[PDB]
Amino acid sequence: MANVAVEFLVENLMQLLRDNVELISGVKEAAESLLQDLNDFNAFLKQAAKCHINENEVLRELVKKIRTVVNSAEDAIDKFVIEAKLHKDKGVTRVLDLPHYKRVKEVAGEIKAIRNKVREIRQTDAIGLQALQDDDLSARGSEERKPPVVEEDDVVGFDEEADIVINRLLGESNHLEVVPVVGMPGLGKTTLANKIYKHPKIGYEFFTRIWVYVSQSYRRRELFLNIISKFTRNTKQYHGMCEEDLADEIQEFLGKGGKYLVVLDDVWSDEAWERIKIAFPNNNKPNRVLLTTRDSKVAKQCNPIPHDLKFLTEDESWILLEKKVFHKDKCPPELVLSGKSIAKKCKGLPLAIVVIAGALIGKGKTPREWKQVDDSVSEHLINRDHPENCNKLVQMSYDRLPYDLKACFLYCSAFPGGFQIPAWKLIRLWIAEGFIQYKGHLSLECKGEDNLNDLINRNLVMVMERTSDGQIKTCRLHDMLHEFCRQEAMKEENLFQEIKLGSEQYFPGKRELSTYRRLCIHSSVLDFFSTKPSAEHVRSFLSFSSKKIEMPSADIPTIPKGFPLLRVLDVESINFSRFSREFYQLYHLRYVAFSSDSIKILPKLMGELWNIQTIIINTQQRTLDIQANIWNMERLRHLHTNSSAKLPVPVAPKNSKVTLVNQSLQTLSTIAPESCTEEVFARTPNLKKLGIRGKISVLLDNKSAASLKNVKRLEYLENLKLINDSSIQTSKLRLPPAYIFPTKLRKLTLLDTWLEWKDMSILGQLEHLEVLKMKENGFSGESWESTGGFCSLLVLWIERTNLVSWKASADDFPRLKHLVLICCDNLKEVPIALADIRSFQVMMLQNSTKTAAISARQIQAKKDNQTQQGTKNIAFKLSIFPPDL
Amino acid sequence: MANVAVEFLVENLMQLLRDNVELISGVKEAAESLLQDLNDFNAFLKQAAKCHINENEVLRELVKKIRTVVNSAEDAIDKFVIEAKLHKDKGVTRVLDLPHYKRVKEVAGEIKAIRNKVREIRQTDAIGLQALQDDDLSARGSEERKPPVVEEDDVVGFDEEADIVINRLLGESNHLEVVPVVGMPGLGKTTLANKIYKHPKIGYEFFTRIWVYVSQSYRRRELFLNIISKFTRNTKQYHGMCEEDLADEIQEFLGKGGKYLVVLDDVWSDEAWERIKIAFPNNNKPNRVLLTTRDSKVAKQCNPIPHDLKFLTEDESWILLEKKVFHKDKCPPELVLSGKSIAKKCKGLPLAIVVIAGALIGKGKTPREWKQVDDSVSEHLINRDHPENCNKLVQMSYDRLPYDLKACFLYCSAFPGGFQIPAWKLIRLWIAEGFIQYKGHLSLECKGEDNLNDLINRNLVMVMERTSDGQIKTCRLHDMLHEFCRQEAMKEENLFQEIKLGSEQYFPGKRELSTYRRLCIHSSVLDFFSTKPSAEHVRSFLSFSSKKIEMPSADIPTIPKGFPLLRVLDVESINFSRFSREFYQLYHLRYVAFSSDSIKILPKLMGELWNIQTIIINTQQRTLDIQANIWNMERLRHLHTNSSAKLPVPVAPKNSKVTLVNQSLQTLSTIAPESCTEEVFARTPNLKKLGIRGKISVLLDNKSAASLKNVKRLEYLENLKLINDSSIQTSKLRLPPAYIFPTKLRKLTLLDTWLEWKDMSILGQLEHLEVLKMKENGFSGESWESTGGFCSLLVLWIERTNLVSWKASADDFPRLKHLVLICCDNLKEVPIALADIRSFQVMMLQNSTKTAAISARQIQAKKDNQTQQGTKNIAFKLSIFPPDL
Ligand SMILES: O=P(O)(O)O[C@H]1[C@@H](OP(=O)(O)O)[C@@H](OP(=O)(O)O)[C@@H](OP(=O)(O)O)[C@@H](OP(=O)(O)O)[C@@H]1OP(=O)(O)O
Ligand SMILES: O=P(O)(O)O[C@H]1[C@H](OP(=O)(O)O)[C@@H](OP(=O)(O)O)[C@H](OP(=O)(O)O)[C@@H](OP(=O)(O)O)[C@H]1OP(=O)(O)O
Ligand SMILES: Nc1ncnc2c1ncn2[C@@H]1O[C@H](COP(=O)(O)OP(=O)(O)O)[C@@H](O)[C@H]1O
Ligand SMILES: Nc1ncnc2c1ncn2[C@@H]1O[C@H](COP(=O)(O)OP(=O)(O)O)[C@@H](O)[C@H]1O
Repeated sequence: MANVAVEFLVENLMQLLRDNVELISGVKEAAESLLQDLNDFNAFLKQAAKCHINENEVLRELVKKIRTVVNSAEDAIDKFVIEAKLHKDKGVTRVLDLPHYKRVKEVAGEIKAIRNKVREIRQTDAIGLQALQDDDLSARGSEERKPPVVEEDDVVGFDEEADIVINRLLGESNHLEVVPVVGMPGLGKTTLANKIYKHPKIGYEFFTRIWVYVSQSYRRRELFLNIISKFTRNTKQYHGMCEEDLADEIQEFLGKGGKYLVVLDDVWSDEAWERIKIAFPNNNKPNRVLLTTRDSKVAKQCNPIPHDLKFLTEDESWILLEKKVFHKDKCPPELVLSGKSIAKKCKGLPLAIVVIAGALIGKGKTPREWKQVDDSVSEHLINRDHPENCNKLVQMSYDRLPYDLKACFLYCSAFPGGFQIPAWKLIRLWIAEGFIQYKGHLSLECKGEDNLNDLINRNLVMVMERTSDGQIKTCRLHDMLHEFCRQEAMKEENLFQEIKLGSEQYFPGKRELSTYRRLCIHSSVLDFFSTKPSAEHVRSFLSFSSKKIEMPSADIPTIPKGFPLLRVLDVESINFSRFSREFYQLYHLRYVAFSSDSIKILPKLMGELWNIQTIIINTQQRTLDIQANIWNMERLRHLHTNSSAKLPVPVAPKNSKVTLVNQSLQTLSTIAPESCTEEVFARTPNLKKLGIRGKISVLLDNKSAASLKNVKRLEYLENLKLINDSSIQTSKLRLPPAYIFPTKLRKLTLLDTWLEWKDMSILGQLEHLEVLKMKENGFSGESWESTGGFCSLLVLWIERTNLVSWKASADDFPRLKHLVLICCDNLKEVPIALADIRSFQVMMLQNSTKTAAISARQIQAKKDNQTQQGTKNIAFKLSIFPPDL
Repeated sequence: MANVAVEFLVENLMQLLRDNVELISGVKEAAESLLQDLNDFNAFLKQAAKCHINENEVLRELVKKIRTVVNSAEDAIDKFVIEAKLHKDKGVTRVLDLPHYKRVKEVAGEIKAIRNKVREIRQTDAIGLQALQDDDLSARGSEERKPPVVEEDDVVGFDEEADIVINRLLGESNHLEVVPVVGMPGLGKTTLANKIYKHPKIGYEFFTRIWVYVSQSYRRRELFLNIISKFTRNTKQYHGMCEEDLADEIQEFLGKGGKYLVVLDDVWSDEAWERIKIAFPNNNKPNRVLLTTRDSKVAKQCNPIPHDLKFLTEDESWILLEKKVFHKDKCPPELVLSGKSIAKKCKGLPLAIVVIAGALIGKGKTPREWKQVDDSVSEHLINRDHPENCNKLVQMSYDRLPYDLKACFLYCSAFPGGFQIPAWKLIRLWIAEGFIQYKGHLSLECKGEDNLNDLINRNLVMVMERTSDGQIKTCRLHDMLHEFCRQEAMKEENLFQEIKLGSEQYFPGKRELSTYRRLCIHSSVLDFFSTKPSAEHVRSFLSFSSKKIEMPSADIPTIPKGFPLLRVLDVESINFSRFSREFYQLYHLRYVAFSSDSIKILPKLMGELWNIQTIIINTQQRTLDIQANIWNMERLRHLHTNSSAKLPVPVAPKNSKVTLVNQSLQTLSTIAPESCTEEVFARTPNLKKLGIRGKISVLLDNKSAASLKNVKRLEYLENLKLINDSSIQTSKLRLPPAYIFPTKLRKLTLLDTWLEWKDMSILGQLEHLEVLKMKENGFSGESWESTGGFCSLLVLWIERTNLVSWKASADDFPRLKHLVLICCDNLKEVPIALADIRSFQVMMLQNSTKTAAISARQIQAKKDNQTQQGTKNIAFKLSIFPPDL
C-alpha cells in the first residue's frame, strides 16, 4: 500500500527535522512543505482505499504518481542527508564553501523540484475529496483480536489414512522400503506424515526416528549434517568429512540403534531420492522411510504402490471449516447453511478450507458477510485442477487484510521458500522497515508479535516450533502462499526483487538495479558481488543462505559502495574478516545483522551510525570488545551477540547537561559480567531482556555481590539468562536474597553455574517467575527436597545434572504445566506427588534412568484415573524419548 | 482486608531493603525474616478468603491476630526508620555510637521481638494450612471490564411525576410558592428534581434557574456566596459582607432577571428553610422554589400540599433492573424469570434495584447466580419499613466485591458526607495509601481510573460532573451508601475513625488516639489542634473542610509532633503561614496537600523527604520559587500547583555517574516558562501532563530559550496548558510549526494567548489533539476561515473572544461532537456547514449574539430533518442561554 511508504517518509522527515536541524537546515522549508503535502496525500490515499481499488483502474491511476513522487522525494532527501553529513565530515568552517555546496543545495533543488511536483499533485485535487469522498465503504470500528492458543490439534478425517499407512509399516520385516504419499500440493500430506511420526505405535516400534525436509532445492551435505547431528553430541569430526564419508557415518550411527523410520518431506524429483538413499543402511532390519511427494512419477519410481491421499469429504470439510472459524464454540444456526455451502464448494482440499476460514474470521460473523463470501467462492472455484484457483482464494483472503498487515505478509515471502523464519528476527526486521508505526501504548515488539499472531490465526502463516513457554519460535509460509506472495510483492507492489541464479539467469545490470528498492539474494552471492554491482535506490539487502559464506578480502567494499542508502542489512550468513571504511558511511542504517569469525572489536567509528535500531553479531571469538559508544546512539533497541560483549564504560560529558539515558533500549543478550555496573543499568531503564556470559563468579560472589545487586535495579526486566564459560569449579556460588531479583522476572535460565539445590528456595521466593531452565549442571547436588515457593511456575527444565533424590509434595508446584527432564542419568526417582498437579499437562523424559520411567508411568496411570473420576482435569501426555526406558 | 495491610507492609519493606541499606543495616536480618513470614501470611490470608471465614469460628480467629502482628511490625519498623534517619542527622562519626544507638536498638529490640512473634504464628499457621486448603470456592479467572459512558439517562416510570410537578408550577403568578417533594431516602426525588430542572419547558419559562444543595449540616453564608457567584465572577469581596446583606444582594441580583426557579436539595429541618427563604424576593412575579425532603413535617410546613413520590411498579422495576444489568443489551430469555422475581422483591425502591443490578454485574450472567441472588434477596427483604433492609442489600452487593475495590467504598466514606470528591485527588490518595498495587503494565493512575469506573458501573458511586471530554470529574457517595460505608469502615475493619464531636462531648483522649490508624476531621479542627493532641499510630490526616481555616502561628507545630509517622497529609483546606522544623523531620510522607497565602518559597529542607509521591500547593502568591531538589525525590509522581512555580536548575552531580532522571514523574502542572528548559525536560522522560503559567511570550520568543521547541522532547505528553499572566500586549505571538508539538498530544488549552486566528491551521495539523479549550481570548481577531486539519478534534470550547466572522465547511470538523460558545458577544453567526457533521451532538451557546442563536436553531432544525431522513444519526441537543432565544 502506498500509505506505508508515505507514512514512513513522513515519520522519518519529522524525526530529521526534530533531532538534527543542521542537516536539514539548507532545505528545511521545502522539507516542511513536502511534509504537509505528504500528510494531505496520506489522507487522500486513505480515502481512495475506502473505495474499491481493484475494481477501478482509474483509482489506481489516481494513487499512482503519488507513489513515484513519494519515492523521488525520499531519494532526494536521503541523498541530501548523507551529503550534508559528509559536509560535516569535511568540517569546513568557511562561511561560504561553494565546492560541493552548490551541488548539495542543488540536490536540495532536486528536493525543491519534487516539492513542486508534490504541489502540482496537490493542485490536481486541491480538496482531494471532489468525487472520491462522496463514496465510502466498510465504515466500522475495530475490535480486539485474541491470542493464538493451540487448537484443532486433532486432524480432521486423516485418521483412516494414518491407520492405513501404519498398517503398511512392518509389511516385510528385515528389509528397507519406502512408503510414497502422493497428492496435489496443499492436500495435507505433511500433516498426515507428522501425525504418523508422532503416533504412539510408531514411537514404540522404532527406537530411532528422524524428520528431514528435502526442499525442491536442497543440498545433500547440509542434509547429512542435519541427520547425523541428531545422533551425535559433536559434529566437529564430521565437519571435515566428505559427502560419502558422511553417508557412511550416518549408516553406522543409524544402525547402532536398532530399527528406524525416516520421513523425507517434499521429495520433488527422483534424482534427489536417488542421491540421498545411500546414507540409509539396508542392514537387514525391518527399517522404513516415509516420503511425501507431490508428483506421481517420482512416487512410482520410489515404490510401485504409492499411497494416494484422499480429498476430505463434504462433511469433513464442513467440520474443519467450523473448527477453524469458531475454535471451541459452535456455529450459530443461521450461519450453518452458508458454511456448509462454502465447504461444499471447497472441493475438500484442507488448505482451501483453512484459508477460507481465515477470510471468514477476518471479515466478521453476520449472515450478509457469509453470503458475500459464498458468492465469491462460487464464482472463483468453477474449475478443479487449475492451480490458480487456490491463488484466487488467497487473493480473496488477502484483500480483507489491513494494509499494515499486507506489507508484513508480503515481506514474509522475501525469505527463501521453505526457510524457517526466526520470529524474533522477523519482528525486528518489520520494525526496521517501519511497517509497524507507533499505534497506541504497546511496545513495538509486542505490536509486531500481535501482528504475527493474527497472521497465524488467519492461517496465512504456518508455525513450526513453539518455545517452551508456548510462544512462537519459527514459522514458514506454505509453498503456494509463498509463491503467491512472491509474485504479488515482486510484480504488483514492487516491494522487493529476487536474484536467483538459474542455469540460465544472468545478473541484471546497473539499469535494472536502478529500479529495485530491496534486494534478496538466496543463491550464490559471491558471484553477484564479483560483478561489483551498483544501485543507489536499493535500501534493503537480505541474504538468508544455508551455508556460511566467507567474504573475499577484495569484495568487502562492494556492499557499502554498491548501495550507499542502505537501511536493512541482513547478512548473517556472510562471514566478514573486517569492515571497510565505507561501512561507516551507511548513515541510513537501521538494522545490521551479520556474522564473523575473527572480529574481536567493534570499532568506535561504528558509533557514528546514529540511526541504527538493531545489531546482531554472531562471532566465534569468546570475547568481543564493543568500543563503539552504544550510549551515543539515540535509538538503539537491541544488541544481540553470542560472544561476551564488554560494553564501554559510560562517561558523562564534562560540560554537557545531556543525560545519556537511552530510553529505547530493550535487550542486551550477552554483556560480559564485568560490565554489569550501576551506570550501565542506570542507562537502560526500560531494559526488558538481559543475559550474561562469562565468569559468573564475579557476579554471584558476595564479596562482590554488588553486581547482581545492581541487576536489582532494572525494574522492567523480564528475561534473565546466566551463562558460565569457566570450566573450573574454583569455588561454590550462592544466590543473593530473593528480593534482589526484579519483581517481574518471568523467565530465568541457568547454565553451568554449579549451585546448591538448597538455593532453589530463593528462586521459590520469586512470585512471577514462570519458566525455569537449568542446563549443563546449573544446580549441583545429589539430594534436593522441594520447599515450595514456585507459586506461578509453568515449565521446569532440568538438563545434565547429577541429582539423585528429588523429594516434593503436590503443593510445591501448584501451577506446573511442562516438565522437561533431559540427560538426568543419575536420578533414582521422580516424586509421585507431581501426579496430583492439575496444571501438569505434558511430561517429557529423555536419557533417564529406568526407575524414573517407571515412576513416570505410574504418574500417567494416576492422572488417567483422576480424569476418569469425573474431575475436569486437562488431558495428560507422556513422552519418554527412548521407549525402552 | 488484611491482605491489603500485609501487601503494603511487604512492598514498603522490600523497597526499604533495596534502596537504603544503612537505615536497615542494624536489623537487616529481622527485616528479611519479617519479609518472608509476611509473604507466607499473605498467601494464608488469600487461602482463608477462598473459604468462607465467617462460616467457621476457628477460621475467624486464625485470620485474626495475623493482622495485629503485621500492624505491630509496621509500627516498630517505621519507628526504627525515623530513629535511624535521626541518627544520620546526628552524624555521630564514632565507630560505636553507644549513646542513643542503644535507643534505636531498643526500637530494634522491639523489632526483634516482633520478628520472633511473627515466626510464632507462622508456626501456628503451618498447622492447619492443609485443612484450610482442602476447601475452595468460586474458582474462576478474571475478565475485562469496560468504560462507563453515559447510559440510561432517562428515568424509568418517572415522567408522570415530572409532568405533574411542571403542572404544579405556574398555578398562581405574581407570587412566590415552594413545592414540597417527599419520600423515603433513595426514592429518586433528587433524580426527578434534576429531570424537571432540565426540562425544555422549564428552561423556556424561567430565565433564572439555580440548583442548590442543602445538606444536613449546611452553612447559610457559604451557599449565599455561591448563589451570588452565579451572577458575578468573584466571591472574595462579599467574604467581607454580612449574611443578611448578602441575602439582600442575592435578592437584588435574582429579581433583576425576570422570573426565577430555584431547587433546594435535601432540606432536613424546618429551621433551615425558615432561615434560608430570606434571600428570595417575593417581588410579585411568577416564581417557584422546588425543595426535596425526606421528612413529611418540613414538607407540610413549607406547603400543606406536599408531592408524595410514587413507588416504581413491577414492570417499571423489571425494565429498570434489566436496563442497568444488561445496559443496552436485552435480557437473555433464560434469566427473565429470575430478574422479574428479583425486581418484584425490591418493592419498587430505585436504590435497591440499582444496587441489585450492581451485584448481578459483579456475580456474572449465569442462571445459577441469578437463582442465588433471588434466594438471597427474598431472604433479606421480608420487611419493608425497616431502613436496614437497604443496608443488607448493599452488604450483599459489597461481599462480591474485589478486596482492592472493597478497600475503596470504605475509604470513600472518609470524605465528609455530601462532599463532592475531586476524582483526581481521590485517585492520588488511593495510590498514596497503597490501596493500588502494581499488577501489570497500566500506569498507576490508569489503574485507579479503572477502579473508579468499575465502582460507578456497579452503581455504588454516583457521578456529579464530567470534564468536557467526558472523563469523570467529581463524584460522591449516596447518603445511605455513605452511612453504610462509614459505620463499616469505622467498626468492622478499623480503617479510620472520625473525630467529629457532638454537643456536651469531648475529643477522645490520648489513650483512644493511640488505637487509631487514620484521622478524618470534618468539623472544628482548630479546636482539636488547640487540645495539643498526640498519637504515634496515626498515619493519615484528612480535613475536607468548607472554609479555608488559618493555622494560628503558635499552634502550627501540633501536626508534626502530634503525629510523627504520617503518610497522607490532606490539609488543603487549612492555610499555613509557615512550616515548623518538626514538619521536616516527617519522613514517611507520601501525599502532601496544603494551602497557604504568603508562602513564596518552598523550603530546601522539604526536599529531604525521600518518600513523597504527590505535592499540592494552593498558594495565593503569583510566584512560588521552588528550591526543593525535586530531582532527588526519586518517587515523585506529581507536583501540582496553581501559581507559577520555578523548578530548581538541575545539576548532574560532579562526582557521581548517577543520572537524576525521574521516570515515575507524570505532571508538572504549572511550572514557570523560565523553567521550560532543555534539562528540565530531559530529566522527566515520562511526563504526561504539563502546564505553564507566566509570560507565554518568553517561550514564544526564540531568543531567550526555544522552550515551546523543547516541549518536543516529551514524547508521551498528553495534556498541555499555556496560561499567560501578562495583561499587557507587548507584541504578537506566533505558534511554532506543528511538527514541534509532541505527537500524542490529546488536549490543549490557551488563555490570554492573543494568537492570530491564522495560526489555527497549525493546530489543525495536529492529528490526535482531541479537545481544544481557548478561554479568555485565546485567539485574537475578527475573521476566522476554517482551512481544515482537525481530523480527530472532538470538542471545541471558545470563551471570551472578539471573533466576528467565522467561516468553515463541513469537511473541517468531521469528528466534532461537542461545541461550546461562551461569551461570544461579537460573533455574528456560525457556519451552517456544521449542521452536516454526523458526530455533532451537543452544542451550548451562552451569552451570545441573537443572530448566532438564530443560526443555531437553523442548525438544530437541519439536524432534526437529517435524523428524520432515516439516517442513523445520533440525537442532537441545543442549549441556548436566554429563553427569548
Ligand atoms: O535460555 P533458554 O530458556 O534456554 O532459551 C534459549 C534462548 O531464548 P529465550 O531466552 O528467548 O527463550 C536463546 O536466546 P538467544 O541466545 O537467541 O538470545 C535461544 O538462542 P541460542 O540457541 O543461541 O541460545 C535458544 O534457542 P534454542 O531453543 O534453539 O536453544 C533458546 O530459545 P527458546 O527457549 O526461545 O527456544
Ligand atoms: O479538573 P481539574 O483537575 O481541576 O483540571 C481541569 C484542567 O485540566 P484538565 O482539563 O487536563 O483536567 C485544569 O487543570 P488544573 O488547574 O487542575 O491543573 C483546571 O484549571 P483550573 O482549576 O485552574 O481552572 C480546570 O479547572 P476548571 O474545572 O475550573 O475548568 C479543569 O478543567 P476540566 O475539569 O473541565 O478539565
Ligand atoms: N486433515 C486436515 N485437517 C485440517 N487441516 C488440514 C488437514 N490436512 C491438511 N490441512 C491443512 O492444509 C494446509 C496445507 O497442508 P500443509 O501441511 O501446509 O502442507 P501439505 O499440503 O504439503 O500437507 C495447511 O493449512 C494444513 O494445516
Ligand atoms: N426510575 C427511577 N426513578 C428513580 N430513581 C431511579 C430510577 N431508575 C434508577 N434510579 C436510581 O435510583 C436512585 C434514586 O434515589 P436517589 O436519587 O439516589 O435518592 P434521593 O432522591 O434521596 O437523593 C438514584 O441512584 C437513581 O439514579
